[PDB]
Amino acid sequence: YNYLYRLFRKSNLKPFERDISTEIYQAGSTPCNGVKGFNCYFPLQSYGFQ
Amino acid sequence: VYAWNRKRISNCVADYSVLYNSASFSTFKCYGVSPTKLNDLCFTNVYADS
Amino acid sequence: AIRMTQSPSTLSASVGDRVTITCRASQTINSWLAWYQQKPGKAPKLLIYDASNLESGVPSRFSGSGSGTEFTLTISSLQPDDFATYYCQQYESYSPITFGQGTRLEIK
Amino acid sequence: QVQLVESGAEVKKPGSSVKVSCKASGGNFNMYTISWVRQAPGRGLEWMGRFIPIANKANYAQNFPGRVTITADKSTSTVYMELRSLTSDDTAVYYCARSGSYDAFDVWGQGTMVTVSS
Repeated sequence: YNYLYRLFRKSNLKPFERDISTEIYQAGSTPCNGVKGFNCYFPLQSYGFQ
Repeated sequence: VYAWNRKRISNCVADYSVLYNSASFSTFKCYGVSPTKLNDLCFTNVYADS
Repeated sequence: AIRMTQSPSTLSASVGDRVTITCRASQTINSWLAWYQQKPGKAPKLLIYDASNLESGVPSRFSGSGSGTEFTLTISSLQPDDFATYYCQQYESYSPITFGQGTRLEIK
Repeated sequence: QVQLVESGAEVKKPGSSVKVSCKASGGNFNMYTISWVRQAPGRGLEWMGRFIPIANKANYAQNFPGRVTITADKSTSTVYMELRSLTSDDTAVYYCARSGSYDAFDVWGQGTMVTVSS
């Protein structure tokens, strides 16, 4: 699980741009305030290679 | 569950955001498409297996 | 389940000498191997990771080498503070992680 | 400076169950995995299981089929490891280790002494 890919972002990356922000992505109207839950998703998702 | 009801939905406008922010749905896992992008796409048919 | 074997299990040496510890694996675990140091009554602390790197804060006298199936931990200048039990991890398969049998270093 | 604090010493009877805790303080809890390592007296370290916060999954050692069930509360960054069917051979210090950055147990908890006897 050391390899993580970003799954949610506001806008597509510009060419050759690194964004390593792990702030919770707000997918709904209600603010998340740094707490993941309903309409609040952690942007990074692991692969889990076996 | 062994006799799950299947309903075919077509020829209509689906407000997926309204359905999303309607109640306390314990799971909204969308595979193959982000939930927020659903209003930007068109589907030939929608099957509602309940 | 990958089995880890250490050699020697018990070793004795004096201050300032050279100490070599061999921890041999059963399967090819590439270079995924960590060396620890557990003084009695204390939680083990990381010394070597990836079988060659040095953990931050660890004295430079600790050096690790080896890859594949046989690895080696070597201390350039043994110190009185460096007498404890050293284990080797095999973080190449997480089902289950197997530590070493324990290499206790004693004052000669 | 990430610090891991566990629960107090636990004394149980054979055939019962125990559940220790590991409070993760500092850093990001959603990326580093917490692994439980036990050490019986007079014996080397032994690995029990791993909790994977990023994938919300829990793994257990092959030598412990169904004996270990690991859960955690991501809101409070506290990891709970449950061991079932305690016996006389399960008297060991149950450390929790953070396999951070390079998959190595860089940060170790203080360790709780779990004693199983009559």
